Amino acid sequence: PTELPELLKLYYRRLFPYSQYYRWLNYGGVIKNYFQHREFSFTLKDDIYIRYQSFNNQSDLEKEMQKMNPYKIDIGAVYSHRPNQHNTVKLGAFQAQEKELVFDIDMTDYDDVRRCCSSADICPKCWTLMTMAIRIIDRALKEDFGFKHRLWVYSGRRGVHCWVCDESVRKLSSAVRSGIVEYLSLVKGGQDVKKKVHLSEKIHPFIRKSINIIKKYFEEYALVNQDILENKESWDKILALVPETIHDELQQSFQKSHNSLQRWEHLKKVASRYQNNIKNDKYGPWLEWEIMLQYCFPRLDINVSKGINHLLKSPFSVHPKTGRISVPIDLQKVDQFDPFTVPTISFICRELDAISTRDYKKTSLAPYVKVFEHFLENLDKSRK
Ligand SMILES: Nc1ncnc2c1ncn2[C@@H]1O[C@H](COP(=O)(O)OP(=O)(O)OP(=O)(O)O)[C@@H](O)[C@@H]1O
Ligand SMILES: [Mn+2]
Ligand SMILES: [Zn+2]
Repeated sequence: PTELPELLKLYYRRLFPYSQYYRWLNYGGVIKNYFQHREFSFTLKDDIYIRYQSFNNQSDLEKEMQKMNPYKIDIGAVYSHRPNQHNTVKLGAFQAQEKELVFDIDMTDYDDVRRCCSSADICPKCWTLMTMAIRIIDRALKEDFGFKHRLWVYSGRRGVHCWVCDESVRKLSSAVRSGIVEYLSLVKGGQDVKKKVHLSEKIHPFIRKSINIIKKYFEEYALVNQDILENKESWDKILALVPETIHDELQQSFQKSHNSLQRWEHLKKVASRYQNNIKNDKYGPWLEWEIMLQYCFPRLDINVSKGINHLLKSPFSVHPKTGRISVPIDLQKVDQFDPFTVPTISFICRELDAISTRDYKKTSLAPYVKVFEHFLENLDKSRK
């Protein structure tokens, strides 16, 4: 904590990838005042922050960042005027106009289905949730919606962010954004609700494909690492998600079995023989899927995404509570992403001057900048 000022000064002077950052938020300079009308919000010492900050170009941003040395950096929306001049504008005229479509996934939202961590804690046993969350959401954005430019970022403590930056996506309204969220959402209800997933008879392709993703991980994550069917205290939470008329049949089988794998197979067979609708003789795995979805499907903080003017932490900003750097995630190596090897600001400041040019390529931050650059090159191609 007390070390942050001098470390931040070195970080913002020799390590922050300014050229790549400007390339991103300038979007080729094709539109006028697109970067000049962008809100940045800097958090300083003592939880003090300033909103409606904007800059004229890359140089002006470098000088202001090296002058303020903010603990945290938030990106806002592109406004109708210079945010830093918003007080000169007549009331009602200053309006948010465009912003990337953003998603924020917090591991805390899985506390009800996590047996290893709680609150802002994370560990390798439960990080697979984020692995599934990236694969499920990113597929839907890419394949179902046609979005081509998606930057996934480690938030620095307990989850991940996604920046969808296609120029028409940046123009979407709040209504369409919330509609996209609704399309993507399946786990609904707070701690009040016991069963948070309910499927229809007809399965929409989105649901099928997400389930097929979860099936690739469910054994190692849920039945081994989490051991969701370890004892009665654990498998009673799953029995709370199925009808009561099959509790007894499962209770016995679980006690006769010895581990979660066997008990899960019993659950699948029993659930597939349960008769939902007495009119027809139709049976299926709806319950099986509802359980898997309730334990593995992305839980999206809905309000982050519907608001055009919502602030989100900038990539390559530091998390002031962990010292970690918000780094992009290599989509080609999503399963191998290890949040516990993400460098802290102290670590890369050490690597810079550690004896065995003086920039980020001399540290462990480089490969993450390469991920960011591949993202930027795809954007450049889309413009040509
Ligand atoms: N006080 C605040 N005012 C305005 N925006 C705020 C804010 N505190 C946070 N935000 C914005 O919400 C994003 C998500 O919050 P959180 O999930 O707690 O932080 P994070 O950046 O995702 O990092 P983690 O702790 O989740 O890993 C913030 O990024 C943004 O500032
Ligand atoms: Mn978050
Ligand atoms: Zn954990």
